[PDB]
Amino acid sequence: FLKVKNWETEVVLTDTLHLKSTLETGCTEYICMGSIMHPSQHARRPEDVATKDQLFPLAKEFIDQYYSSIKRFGSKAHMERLEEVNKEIDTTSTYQLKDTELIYGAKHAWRNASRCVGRIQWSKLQVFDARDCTTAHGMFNYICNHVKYATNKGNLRSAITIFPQRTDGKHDFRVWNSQLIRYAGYKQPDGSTLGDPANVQFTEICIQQGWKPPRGRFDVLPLLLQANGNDPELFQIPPELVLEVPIRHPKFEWFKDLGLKWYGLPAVSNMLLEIGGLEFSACPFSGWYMGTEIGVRDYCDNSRYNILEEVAKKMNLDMRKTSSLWKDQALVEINIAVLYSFQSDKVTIVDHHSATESFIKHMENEYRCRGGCPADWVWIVPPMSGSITPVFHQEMLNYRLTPSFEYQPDPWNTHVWK
Amino acid sequence: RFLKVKNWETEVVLTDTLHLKSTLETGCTEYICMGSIMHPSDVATKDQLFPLAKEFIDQYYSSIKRFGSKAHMERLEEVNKEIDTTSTYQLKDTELIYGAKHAWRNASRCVGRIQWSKLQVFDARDCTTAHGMFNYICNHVKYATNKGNLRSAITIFPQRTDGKHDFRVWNSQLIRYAGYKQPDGSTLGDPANVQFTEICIQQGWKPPRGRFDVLPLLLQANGNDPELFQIPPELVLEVPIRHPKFEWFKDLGLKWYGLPAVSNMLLEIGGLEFSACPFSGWYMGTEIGVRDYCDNSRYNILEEVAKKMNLDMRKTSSLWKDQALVEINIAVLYSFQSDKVTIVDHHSATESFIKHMENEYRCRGGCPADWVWIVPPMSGSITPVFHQEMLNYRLTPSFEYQPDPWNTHVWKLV
Ligand code: HEM
Ligand code: HEM
Ligand SMILES: CNCc1cncc(-c2cc(C)cc(N)n2)c1
Ligand SMILES: CNCc1cncc(-c2cc(C)cc(N)n2)c1
Ligand SMILES: C[C@H](O)[C@H](O)[C@H]1CNc2nc(N)[nH]c(=O)c2N1
Ligand SMILES: C[C@H](O)[C@H](O)[C@H]1CNc2nc(N)[nH]c(=O)c2N1
Ligand SMILES: [Zn+2]
Repeated sequence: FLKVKNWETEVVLTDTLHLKSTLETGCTEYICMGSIMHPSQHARRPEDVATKDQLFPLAKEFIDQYYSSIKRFGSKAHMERLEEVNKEIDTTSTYQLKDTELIYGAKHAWRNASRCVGRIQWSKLQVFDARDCTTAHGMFNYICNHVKYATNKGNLRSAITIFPQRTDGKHDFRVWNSQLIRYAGYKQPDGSTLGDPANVQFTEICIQQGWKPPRGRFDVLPLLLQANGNDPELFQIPPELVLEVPIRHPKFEWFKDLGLKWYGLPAVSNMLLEIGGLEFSACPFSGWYMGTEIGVRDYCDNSRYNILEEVAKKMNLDMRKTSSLWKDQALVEINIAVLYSFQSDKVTIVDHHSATESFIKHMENEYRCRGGCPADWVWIVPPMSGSITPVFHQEMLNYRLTPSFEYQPDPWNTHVWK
Repeated sequence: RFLKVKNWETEVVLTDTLHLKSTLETGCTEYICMGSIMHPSDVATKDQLFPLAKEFIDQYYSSIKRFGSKAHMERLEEVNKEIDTTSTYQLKDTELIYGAKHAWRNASRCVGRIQWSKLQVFDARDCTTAHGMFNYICNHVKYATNKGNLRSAITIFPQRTDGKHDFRVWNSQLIRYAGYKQPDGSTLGDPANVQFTEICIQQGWKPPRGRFDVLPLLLQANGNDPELFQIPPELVLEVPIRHPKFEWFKDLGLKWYGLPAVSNMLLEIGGLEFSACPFSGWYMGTEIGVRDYCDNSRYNILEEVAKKMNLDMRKTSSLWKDQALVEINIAVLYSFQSDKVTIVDHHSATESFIKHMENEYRCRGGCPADWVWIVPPMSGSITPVFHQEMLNYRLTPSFEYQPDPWNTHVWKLV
């Protein structure tokens, strides 16, 4: 029984949910790893096809949790499902989720995502079951439908598309893209980078796979889709599906001349969805942006588009010394522009003040009904204006509940080509 | 064993071996991280004190390349005799200085630790009365302030004995502004110091009842009732806050003091507890301009500044708070620099901490660091520390929090 305190409101919450955590955080009583990006390699089953005594306990735990969730623990259907999962594992070394279980699992993986400030929405998730998919062409179809549904002409809707779970580890479904929609990055002859430097390696793989790069600053990358462990295949997302927002400023009419844009749909496609010991290595999910993700990280990280210098110049700021806070001043204007632009174009976006306030409300809801809410302060606090958002002053407990979204190796590090 | 930390901006990877030398708890478990908890997770017996003391003496003599020396062994013998006969022991001056510097070096929440080895240590262990504490603190303030060219300093009062004779500075900082709750529910001055202001008034302080009243010192010697002292105003350097572009900013009437001097922590050195150990450095601008000025629970000036900026405050997505916050922090840095009062902006400070951290990994095997505290409260990811993975663990000597003295002091007069 742990208490968390909000140091602004003095609200104290009492956490009991953490008693159900399964995986190591990476911390010990002697060392905290809370700012380590990937602190733990503690997985719930070994790398590939578990034996029965390895997979069934995880399956039983999830089925138990699901039937508990619907007030049916020990019910006829609960005991049959256990027997059913038992026979499936006995005869196939794995088992297949029911549609209801898949949906429950996906929503709870989002609900359990301690790094996500958006989880007040967790039960409003549209789940696309793509477990019947067999080819990269089918994956492209599924992803196109996801993008179209989720974009919804700018009125974004949260969605996840779940491709067939891992079997032996050599037949993985993978979206090689880190997000469904991202811009290419190009190594320049002189040594600078054009476009998004984060995606230089992936872009080079696409180029080497036969993609014809237009070699601009905002080239939407093709999809690089791997089905059933085969070599990945390139697909161009129909551009009418890729909603983009030109970035302009409500006051600085020169801002539009910077030629900046961003896409409207944040769609993570490189993570692993773990449910009942089953691993869904291709499970692209999307919601809608918090403005700072684009305005602070995508635009202003030194290793990303790195636009602070360009914006500050146009603003006529004293960039000679750090103490003029010219980076801070330009940072704010950039984020004003990003929000103003999405809002002007009626593309769903949330500012970090509203998003963090919702997350506090979500925490209170979760403590009241669930007895806790795992939360990673290091990720929840926005990357600008931290302490003027409420989450900065909110103590959080971080712990790992299942089902979950997990990181996984980039496929080009593990894929043996054909 | 080794642990690697990565910087995700530079891809520099550093290897921590120093964490193996911790034996104090972080508060986390193997299954729960308490890294964002402010305060996670009665005097030492003879048995408890012996190994704490040995560990410190061992590390002191290792630091000076005299481990195993005759002086090392005689010092351990001598420390053991004092603990055996007196239930405590006395640090040598060299050990006190070393211990104070390393408590700073070990302060995982402190971004300014590149300066750790240039600490002026004032040994006040001969002090016996609150008047003597006031004298020591005045000298500390004067030395540290240095007419605006601030110098890091700590003054160390007698260690805890039986826990019934503690020396304590009741102030949370040596220099802080009073807060007064008004009958209408508003607060004049600093709302964070309302409770301590009330204690001062109760003890006889006659308050000016203004917005920036420097608080009196409330000083406790030898476990006696604390006593009030007015810091001589000529020793309190203050900076009126103005803005390089907004002429109206000075009309806000803002000022701050130049000397950040924490006075409510406990210094632990080799099992010894120095419950009064005020220390001071210089400010990072955001401490004042973001937290002191713009916390909703503090001076909370965002609204007023945004109004004078004619910002649209009807919607949060105008980012009017963010825009006002930057200008306030510009004003803070401009004002201190104009008055030649030492101050460091969060970009320079975090950059220096990264260099410090890397140096520490190189020469010491690591640098315990609390990312939640190291990352500045504004513009987080445009400072390098945001992208720096850090390991947090507790090394000793250390600065520790301790309960506020008014919650444990049992009063004596009448
Ligand atoms: C609906 C609006 C949503 C908002 C505003 C939101 C906000 C955020 C933000 C700002 C981050 C940090 C991303 C980064 O710093 O790189 C994040 C991370 C995350 N989100 Fe959400 N999110 C939303 C929806 C979703 C959905 C639908 C899912 C899954 C079904 C999800 C799962 C996650 C996970 C697993 C992470 C951390 C993993 C990672 O990206 O490294 N989120 N979210
Ligand atoms: C020399 C310039 C220094 C700078 C720029 C600096 C910077 C900072 C900052 C910005 C914080 C966070 C304060 C807060 O958010 O409340 C902090 C905390 C801390 N500093 Fe430093 N500091 C300096 C000197 C020192 C010195 C001389 C000591 C001790 C001898 C020290 C020990 C600590 C400790 C123990 C903490 C965490 C305790 C606490 O306040 O909660 N620092 N420092
Ligand atoms: C490693 N972080 C990956 C990443 C990068 N960009 C954006 C997001 C993201 C994802 C989702 C579902 C919503 C949102 N608002 N944002 C995640
Ligand atoms: C809980 N933290 C207390 C506090 C409050 N204000 C300022 C500081 C501080 C202290 C020191 C030595 C240096 C600095 N640059 N800042 C510490
Ligand atoms: C090292 C540090 O943990 C790393 O830079 C983290 C910090 N907090 C973050 N927070 C969010 N939301 N997203 C991130 O990518 C990061 N990066
Ligand atoms: C809840 C959270 O841990 C708390 O608000 C912390 C966050 N980080 C901080 N960081 C610094 N430097 N100073 C602080 O007071 C805090 N407060
Ligand atoms: Zn931890």
